[PDB]
Amino acid sequence: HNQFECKGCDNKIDIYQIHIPYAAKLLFQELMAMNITPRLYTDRSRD
Amino acid sequence: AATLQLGQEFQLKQINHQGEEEELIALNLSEARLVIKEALVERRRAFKRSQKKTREKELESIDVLLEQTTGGNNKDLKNTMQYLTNFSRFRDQETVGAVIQLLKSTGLHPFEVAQLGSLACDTADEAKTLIPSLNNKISDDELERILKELSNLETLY
Amino acid sequence: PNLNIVLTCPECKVYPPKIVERFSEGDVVCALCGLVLSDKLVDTRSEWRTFNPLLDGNNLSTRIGKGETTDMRFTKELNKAQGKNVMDKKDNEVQAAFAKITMLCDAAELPKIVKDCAKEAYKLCHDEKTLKGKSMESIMA
Amino acid sequence: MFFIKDLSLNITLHPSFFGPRMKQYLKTKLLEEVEGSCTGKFGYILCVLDYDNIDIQRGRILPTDGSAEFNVKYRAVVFKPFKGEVVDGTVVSCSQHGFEVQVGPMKVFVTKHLMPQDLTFNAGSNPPSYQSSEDVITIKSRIRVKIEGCISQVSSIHAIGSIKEDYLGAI
Amino acid sequence: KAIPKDQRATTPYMTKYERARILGTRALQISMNAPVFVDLEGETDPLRIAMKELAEKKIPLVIRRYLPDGSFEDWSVEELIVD
Amino acid sequence: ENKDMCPICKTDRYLSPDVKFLVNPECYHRICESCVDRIFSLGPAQCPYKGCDKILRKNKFKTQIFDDVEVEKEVDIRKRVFNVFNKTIDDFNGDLVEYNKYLEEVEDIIYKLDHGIDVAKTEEKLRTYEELNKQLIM
Amino acid sequence: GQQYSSAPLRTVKEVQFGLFSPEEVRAISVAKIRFPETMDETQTRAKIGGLNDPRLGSIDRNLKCQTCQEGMNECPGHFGHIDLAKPVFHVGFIAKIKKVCECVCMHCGKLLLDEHNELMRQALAIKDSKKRFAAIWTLCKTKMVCETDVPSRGGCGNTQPTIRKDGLKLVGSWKKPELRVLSTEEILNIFKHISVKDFTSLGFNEVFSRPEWMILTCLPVPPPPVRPSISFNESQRGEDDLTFKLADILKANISLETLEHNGAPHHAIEEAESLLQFHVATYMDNDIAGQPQALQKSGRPVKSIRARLKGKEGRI
Amino acid sequence: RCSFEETVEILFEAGASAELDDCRGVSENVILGQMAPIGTGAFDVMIDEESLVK
Ligand SMILES: [Zn+2]
Ligand SMILES: [Zn+2]
Ligand SMILES: [Zn+2]
Ligand SMILES: [Zn+2]
Ligand SMILES: [Zn+2]
Ligand SMILES: [Zn+2]
Repeated sequence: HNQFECKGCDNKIDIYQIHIPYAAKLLFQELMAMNITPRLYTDRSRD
Repeated sequence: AATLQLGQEFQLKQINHQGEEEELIALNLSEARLVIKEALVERRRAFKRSQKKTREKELESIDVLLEQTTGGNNKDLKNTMQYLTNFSRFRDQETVGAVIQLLKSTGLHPFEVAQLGSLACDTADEAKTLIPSLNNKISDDELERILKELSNLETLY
Repeated sequence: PNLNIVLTCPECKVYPPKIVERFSEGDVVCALCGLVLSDKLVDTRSEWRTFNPLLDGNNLSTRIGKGETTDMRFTKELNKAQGKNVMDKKDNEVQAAFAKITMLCDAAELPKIVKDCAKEAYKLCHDEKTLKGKSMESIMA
Repeated sequence: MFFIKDLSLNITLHPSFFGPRMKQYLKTKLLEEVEGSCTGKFGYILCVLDYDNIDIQRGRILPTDGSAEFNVKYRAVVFKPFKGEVVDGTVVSCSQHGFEVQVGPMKVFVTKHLMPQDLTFNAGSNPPSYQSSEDVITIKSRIRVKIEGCISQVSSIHAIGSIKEDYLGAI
Repeated sequence: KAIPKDQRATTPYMTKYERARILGTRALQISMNAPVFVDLEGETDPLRIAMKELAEKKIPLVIRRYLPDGSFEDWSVEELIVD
Repeated sequence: ENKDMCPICKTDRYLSPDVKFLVNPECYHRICESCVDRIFSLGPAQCPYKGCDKILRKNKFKTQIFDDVEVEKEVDIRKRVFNVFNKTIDDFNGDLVEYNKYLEEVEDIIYKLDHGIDVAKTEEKLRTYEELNKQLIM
Repeated sequence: GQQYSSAPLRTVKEVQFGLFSPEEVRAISVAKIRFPETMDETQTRAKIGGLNDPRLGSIDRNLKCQTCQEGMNECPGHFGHIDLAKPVFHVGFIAKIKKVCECVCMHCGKLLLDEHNELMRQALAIKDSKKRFAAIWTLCKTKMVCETDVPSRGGCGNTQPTIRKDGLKLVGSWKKPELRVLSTEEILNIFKHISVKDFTSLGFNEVFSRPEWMILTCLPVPPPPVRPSISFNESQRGEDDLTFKLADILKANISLETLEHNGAPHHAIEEAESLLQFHVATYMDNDIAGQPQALQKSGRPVKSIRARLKGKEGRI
Repeated sequence: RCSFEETVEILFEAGASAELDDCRGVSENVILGQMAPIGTGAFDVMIDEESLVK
């Protein structure tokens, strides 16, 4: 029905889509299982 | 809610595409019809330019002539024109200029004067109950006067 | 609540899925119009390569033994901690009963099939009301 | 509310549309997608003002597929609902939970519990109408509804109204 | 931030990478039914047509050379000296 | 009082009394903030102040420094009737007898309103208010 | 071949690495995972609220993964959690926390020395965070007494003990000699009393890393898309090693809660606390030196996440 | 740095010290699975609408 959410940060509008390999997703999920946050940002905040 | 605190894109501070600062543009259901019906005319001139090389019947007929212009994917705008026209009592942009002159004379917020011009009320308590933001920001006698001049500006078309 | 994925051909839609599964190509395809139904097929043989529900059930457990580089004091403290939590479950009788039954069957030179059938029978009986005792020797024999 | 806001949209074009007249195509697409549709951030987009002075900026080529991406900045007339906003509308569909008021392009719903006690539901009439102690709420009847809450989902916006408070109900 | 034309101090010659990506993207567009600007001599392969357009500088592209400081330049493939 | 200010929140002194206690002019009953806000927020209904049945309306509240309901009602009705009568035939010429007699009539009207009598003379005083308003419009 | 999405497609640019806060772990997770069992009691479906319930991801294609719906070839996975009743330490941070214990007071929670010292003034001018923490650690590790008055300042004065690492624990030595073992709750409290300038002077960023976050309180549970179980011949079902480790964490946590609810033998509480600390420590890194090695029932060591990220031909 | 040898230690120190990555390195763009600034991908290709009318 074209619906999205992100749990724990109150977002239902700004959702980005990215194409990453499945092994990289395994790495990110293992880091999240290891109490490490691999936060991904499509914009450059440091500039 | 309705406490003069809208969203981020609906804040009092707006920015145009040139980079300058502009106040939020709030429209009541009077000139809001003349602006859509207005721009659709120049849109029809733009559609007939590249082609080279009683109150309800005219409304629906013009909405058909403009429906032929568009690709048949925006009929909710025409039904919105029937909604506004069925709920509009104003006409001619000159009188609308007078209405803005009466709304800006009190020094209120654009959303507040939009809710003032968009609602048909007879007493001040009606305007204070339908508009929760206006209850002490302006005198009641002045609102009744505005409703009197507006009552003289409305005419059955 | 539902959660049952059923593959159908939207072009054929004439019969329940009478499909064929191509494992070499990793797809599943309708055997009529030839249209593929799914790509990237998973395997069950490949995940099994690295590796008992009938008796142990869904219970999980892990051993703690000594390490390559460790102290003998920590090995005893971890085993004594499990010795205090061993009362949380009444499954100590199944491992000891299967151990003694294992010793008797290994002493009688009976095949493993009779051992598994006897263990399955003792698991069916276990601790019911109609047993009401017998001092663990008669239920084993 | 009927507001006017400058919106920006990224238009994707197929490599077959790279003729000299492509700008026109842009505007064409810029109409077909924007007018009539809806967004959860700016509300129901009604019209698009300023069709001649449409900025095109510069088109960029994304890697694969070879399609062209454009960033267009324009001025448009949109409609955005708000919570606790007195509006007017006409009923379309009727239900035992309440009648569905039609306010412009938005179909607001009014819960039966959010109605006064004298307003009762009547199914024996054709169409089923809500009869009160003085007013009869039918399909073609005009009702002033005070919107209590609004939902801003992507490309879909629904709101909930009420008429229990004073100075409300049928027009 | 877009260096002007009078301050473009990069090499005017088209490199092998620029020629490669121009022929690859141009050939990919030609494969996707793009308006061809050169009359064909009977070719069927898209890469040969792309090289035919590069031989006459009829490719409608411009290169955005990124500088290490974050800036860039716009060198059109028509003004770039090939080979 | 410190023991009655809301039938649900009658003793909020040890709960840090940071909320006010509004009083509706059609009930004369103390209700704390978190209660009355839900009252007129869910609809204009009556407050359960000791089984009160008079309907509590939305907004139209007031702050009270407490001068007893009798004197507060007498000063509210006193000011309202004083504004209805306005200054008609008061300082028109400088007379002292007829002026004091008319003031005696007004104060007797306010007295009949604060006492109510038998709900018969007060209605005639309301018709007198409509007549005086009609005279002020002209 | 995946299903189309209406979200805007962009590339991945900046990547930020930070610690997982327990509140954010509870805000990301969807299930609590209380039953150490794998599947349901009926030997089918899932346990519903256990180690691998439909609230996480699923495999076998046929299952739909309740909370994403769609399929396994689309399901990214879903996260559970584990709310512990006793805070535990993380292996890869045991040293760092210890260094923090040698850089801050153990009572008033203020940095040792002060900005009036010249060596501290010289060390604070360094722009590199790791070098700042290194030098500041070299200074603060020597002074073992907070002070109330320093000539040209916070109070306290309580003699700062000597923190030594022993058996995944930290023992504090007071000379005054009174030696007491520093518990996780005490260290976490002292970390809760750390001012902004203190930990930001050590190399922490408020929005990303916190010394309180370094101590593990709630544990994320990865979905089966990370640890895919197998059901071979419907009677030979194999579960991954991380699943067994989660079962151990659940048994040790429920055991510790049961022992801490009714009565307090004081010794079984420490045995169950060291047991849970051992299950979490071996869950994060099984190949820890100076500690026993957890072995599976088949005869092989337990495969941890660190083993998946350390050896060759792994994930990198 | 983590790709070469000691992966877990580098990652743990990174998350501990709140480290930020610029993500223009070779291995970084490889891991994320998109174009890197090397050779052909070290420049972007654009289109000039003023050149189509030529
Ligand atoms: Zn249901
Ligand atoms: Zn088929
Ligand atoms: Zn109360
Ligand atoms: Zn009352
Ligand atoms: Zn899922
Ligand atoms: Zn101290």
